[PDB]
Amino acid sequence: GHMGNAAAAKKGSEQESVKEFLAKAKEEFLKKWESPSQNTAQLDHFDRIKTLGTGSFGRVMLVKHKETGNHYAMKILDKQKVVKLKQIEHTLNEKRILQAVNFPFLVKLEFSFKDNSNLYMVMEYVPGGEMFSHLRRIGRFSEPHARFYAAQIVLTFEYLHSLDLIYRDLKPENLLIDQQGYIQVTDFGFAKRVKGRTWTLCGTPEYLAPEIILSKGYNKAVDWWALGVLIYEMAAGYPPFFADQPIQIYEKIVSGKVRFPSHFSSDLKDLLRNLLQVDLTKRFGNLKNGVNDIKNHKWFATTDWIAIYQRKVEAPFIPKFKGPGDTSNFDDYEEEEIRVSINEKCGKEFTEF
Amino acid sequence: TTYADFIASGRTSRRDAI
Ligand SMILES: *[C@@H]1OC[C@@H](O)[C@@H](O)[C@H]1O
Ligand SMILES: [Cl-]
Repeated sequence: GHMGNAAAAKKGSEQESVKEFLAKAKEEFLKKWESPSQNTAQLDHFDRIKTLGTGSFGRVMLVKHKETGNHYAMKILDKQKVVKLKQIEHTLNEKRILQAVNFPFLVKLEFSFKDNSNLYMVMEYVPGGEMFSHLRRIGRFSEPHARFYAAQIVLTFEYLHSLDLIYRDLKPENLLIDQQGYIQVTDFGFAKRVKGRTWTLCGTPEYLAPEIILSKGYNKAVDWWALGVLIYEMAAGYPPFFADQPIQIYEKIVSGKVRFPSHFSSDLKDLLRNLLQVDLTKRFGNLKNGVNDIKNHKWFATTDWIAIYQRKVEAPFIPKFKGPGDTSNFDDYEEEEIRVSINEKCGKEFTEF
Repeated sequence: TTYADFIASGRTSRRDAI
C-alpha cells in the first residue's frame, strides 16, 4: 500500500489527535457562543489614526489605545446604514462569531462597544496588509509560497467546520499578513452556523461554488471549492473563472471547465481538479475521509501541519514594518469624520451587540 | 493569453461581495 507500518500508525495517530483537539475547541467555542462578551471599552479610550479599509456601511481605522499605546484595527459600522442595507443579522452574527472563536489564523476581537450612531469592533492590527496587495504586487506565488498560505486556510476551515460554521467569503482581499508572515482571516459578515444545508446567495463572484449560484441548497463543501479558487489564484496570479460581468463568471463556474497555466505542477493540477469539482459526491473535503483527503494529498506531502499550527515554520514573506502604527503596507483611503449623534439610533435592533 | 484576458476583464482590483 502507500504507507508502511510506521507511517500508517503515525498518520492514524495524528488524525485521532485532531479529533481530540476539535472536541475541546468546540466545547470552548460553545461556552462563549451562548454567553457572548459585551461593552468592554469605549470610544474616547482611543485615538483615531488612519483609515485602513472601507465598505458600504462602515470603515476600519487604525487606532491607538490611549492608556497603553497599543494599536488596533477598529471597524466602525453606521447603525442606520446597516439597517438600510439589511445587514443587522450579519453584523450581530459577525461579532458573536468573533468573540467566540479562537485559532491562530483568526483575527482576535479585543474590545467591542456601541454608541448612539455606531457599532465598534476593535480587533488586532495586522500590519503586513492584505494578501491581495502582495499577490498583485508580485504577480503570482511560487507553489511552496502558495502552499504555506493554503495550509493555514485548510487548518482554519477544519476548525471552523467542526463548529458548524461555513465561512463563505474566502478571497485574498480578506486575508491579512501578520508581522511573522502568517495569515489572519478577518471578515465574518457572511459566515453562518449551519448543521447541514443552507441556501443563501452570498459571497464574491469569482469564489462562488456552482451550488451557490444554482438554486439547490449547499453545505460546508462550498468552502473547499473556494479554497481551490484561492490556491489557483495564488499560484497563477488570476482566478480560474473570470469575465467582464458576474453573470458571465457564473456561466463559466457552472460549466466548471477549468484550464491551468503550463507552469502548474501535476500535483497542483490534481488537487485543484478535486477541489474545483462540480460534483458534490466527488469533491475533496466532502467525501467519507473529510479534510484528510486534502491534508494527505501529494501537493501537501511536505507540509508539517502541527508545525504550521504552532507557527514554527519560517514564512516565505516577512512584511516590512517601520514601527508601531506604520501603514506602509495598506492603500490610502479618503478620511471622513466619525460623528456621534446626540440621539440614539436603532437601539432595539442592536441590543445584543 | 489568459493573463491578458484577466487584465482586460476589469476585475483585477478588490472584489466586493454580492
Ligand atoms: C481597480 O478597479 C478595476 C480596474 O479599474 C483596475 O485598474 C483598478 O482601478
Ligand atoms: Cl482596489
